[PDB]
Amino acid sequence: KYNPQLCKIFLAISDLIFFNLALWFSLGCVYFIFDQVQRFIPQDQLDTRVITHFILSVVCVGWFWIRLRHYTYRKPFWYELKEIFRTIVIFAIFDLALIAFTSRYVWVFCWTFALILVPFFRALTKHLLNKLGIWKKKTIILGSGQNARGAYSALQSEEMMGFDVIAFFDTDASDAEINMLPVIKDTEIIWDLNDVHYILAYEYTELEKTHFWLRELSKHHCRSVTVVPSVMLLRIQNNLAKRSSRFLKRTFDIVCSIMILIIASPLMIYLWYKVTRDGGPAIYGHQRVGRHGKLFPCYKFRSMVMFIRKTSLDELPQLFNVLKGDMSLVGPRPIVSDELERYCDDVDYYLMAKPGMTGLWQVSDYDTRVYFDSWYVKNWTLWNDIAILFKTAKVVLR
Amino acid sequence: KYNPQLCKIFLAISDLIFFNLALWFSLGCVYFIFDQVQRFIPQDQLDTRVITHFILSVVCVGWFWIRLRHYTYRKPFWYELKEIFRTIVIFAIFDLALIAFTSRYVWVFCWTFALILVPFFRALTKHLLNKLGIWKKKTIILGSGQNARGAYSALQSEEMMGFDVIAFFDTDASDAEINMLPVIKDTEIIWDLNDVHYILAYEYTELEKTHFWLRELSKHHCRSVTVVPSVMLLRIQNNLAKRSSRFLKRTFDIVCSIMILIIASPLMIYLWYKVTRDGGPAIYGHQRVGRHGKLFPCYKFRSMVMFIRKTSLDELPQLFNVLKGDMSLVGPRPIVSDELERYCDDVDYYLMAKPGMTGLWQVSDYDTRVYFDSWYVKNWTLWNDIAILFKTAKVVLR
Repeated sequence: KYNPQLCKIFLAISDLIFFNLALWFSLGCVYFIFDQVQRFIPQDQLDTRVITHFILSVVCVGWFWIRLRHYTYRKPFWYELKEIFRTIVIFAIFDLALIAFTSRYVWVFCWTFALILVPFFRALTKHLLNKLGIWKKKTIILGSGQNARGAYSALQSEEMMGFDVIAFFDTDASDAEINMLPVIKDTEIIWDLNDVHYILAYEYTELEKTHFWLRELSKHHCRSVTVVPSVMLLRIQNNLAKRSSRFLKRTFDIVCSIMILIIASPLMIYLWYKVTRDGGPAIYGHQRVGRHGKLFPCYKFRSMVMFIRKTSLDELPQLFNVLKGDMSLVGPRPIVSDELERYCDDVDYYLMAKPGMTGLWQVSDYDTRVYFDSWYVKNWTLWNDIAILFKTAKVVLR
Repeated sequence: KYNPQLCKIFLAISDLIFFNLALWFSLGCVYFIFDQVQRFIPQDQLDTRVITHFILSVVCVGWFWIRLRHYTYRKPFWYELKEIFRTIVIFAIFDLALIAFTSRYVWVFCWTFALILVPFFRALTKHLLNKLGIWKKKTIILGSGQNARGAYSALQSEEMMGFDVIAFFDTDASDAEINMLPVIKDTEIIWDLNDVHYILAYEYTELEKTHFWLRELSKHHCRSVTVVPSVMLLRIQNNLAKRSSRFLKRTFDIVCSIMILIIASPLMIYLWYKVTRDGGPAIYGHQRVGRHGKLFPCYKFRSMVMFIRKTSLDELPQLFNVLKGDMSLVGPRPIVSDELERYCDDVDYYLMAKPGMTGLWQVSDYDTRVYFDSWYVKNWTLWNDIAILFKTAKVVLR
């Protein structure tokens, strides 16, 4: 039932309408709290101002349609969110330049509103549109090994893109069921299926096959093609080796930890009162390996004798720890010194960054955790920290 | 004697000074031809306007320093030049918008001046620094096969980059001289050399070695690293399959052919008068394979009985061909139908695009020409057309 043009039209309508609604909400709040905007913006400005905003609005959708191509190619939720935030803050810079060259409060209100609402309302409209069933588009995976099934699992890791993997294909598939999906070996089925999207996930040793398929989908002019690997210049950015990144992470850690301490102090104090009925220290320090291999006392709610565990509140006192600098909010899970050997050659990756209360594996065996922590350390960004923190809050809620 | 800090400082100073000098030149020309700018821009504007320009200027260098990194990483002259034009035209949108919310002639004059002068004067500055010996930085190549020597030759293809290859390295090198350069097999020489840049050019079958070297340059913290190959998403853009690109190429071809006709009509008419002394057609049509395999009469100056060839003027009448659509300026060299077989599986690539007066191989055996033409067809851009046309004019001059 997949329908691309209706999706694009609805998404553009949502973008324009809600981008205008941000400024209208700013106007309404200013009127409700101050009662006079003619005080602030005289009347003859309005139309002029608003039409300028209209122009900006269409420019925004233009930058999202013909340059960033949000309406023809699909990205995960978080990459979309980061790109949209960068675009909209750059647009806020544009409008600040326009206004300064001609109010701060109305500008801040409108654009904070926009940042909050445009992605959330895009999510709402795409969810309703998925409920309408023209969002999910049918896809065929090529490959019958671990790479294909892992990519399939990655696709189900976030349904909001709408890739419905309907069937697999591999001329030499050992099984008939991959992840309980039908397997196609005679390619005539594939070509008779032609709005069918394709995902190439052949393994490295079969990469040559992909090259053949790289030609195949070109011959019948199939534009919906995507390949996921198992004179070019790739710059691997070791972000954790930058002093500016470390200082920014320290500042963000301090601010967020202080804020959440302010938020959750009553609950922690109530837990203190309830636990201290036995007469002992409700908070204990356990030795763990931290940054550079440094041994630190992690502070935790006491769980044993001289409900919290199910709710996972026992990790709350670590914020005091974060107040001193031993760990961040986002990072590898703390482990004992005996568990260090299981990292093997990745030990250096485990010791390069401060540990975190939450990490990639917490929200996504021991080797899987080690690989996820190493990937987080190698590809650390502040955006990744925000995403992992939001996912951790989501997990806590569910 | 290589010096990065002096080069960066000089390049920034040149960029800023000449960006301001563009506006000063616009002011001077407007004054010389009009005699009154107070007519146009009153006096109290000047300082305000100029300081805004000053701000824009530093913004420009900022956008070239911390975002585009033109001062720490080296790019080919044409990629640099295209990126600089894109930056300047985006800034043109900026400044035209800034003026709109508050003259067309002065703005156009000033920033055509900037567009012409900033790249050319930056080139003059880096050539002067090359004469001063702080531009060429010493580089070590890794690899002893065809890929290493090919990357070496492609590096000498643009000496303005500033990469002086001083020695090779390969533990298993068969020879002692690669391109007559010294070869190292004990890496202790390389680590004793440590401002030494590195170029990894190991072949695909030895790619594993590069991975080891990928670690090696990491452990000694050598940040001057570069690799040239012999979940990622690579979108191969077949530009020639786009109707908009084809129409743009048609319009550009028409305009450029018309202007070349306007410029070169006296020379062509004179050569007509000189050749027609024998009483025959100075212009002849030779059958050649064109777009889609279409056979077309290519127009050429007559060279045989019933100086021009040395000067290569005999290819001038093909402009008339370009006027009808069988020829472009930039494209594969026209060949006879017997030469088609030598393209082999690449024949389809030879037939997809209109033949041009000049091509990539003309300015850069038969197989090399076929590969260059196929690469041009696959990776065609209007910027590539401009670069090849400029290189062809350069070749004609030399």
